[PDB]
Amino acid sequence: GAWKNFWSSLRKGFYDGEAGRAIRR
Repeated sequence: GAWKNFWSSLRKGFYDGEAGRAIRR
């Protein structure tokens, strides 16, 4: 729980880093 919360943040962060350039390509 409390440990998973941290992982949830990183995910949302990276989501706007790599996908920002290409989502499928």
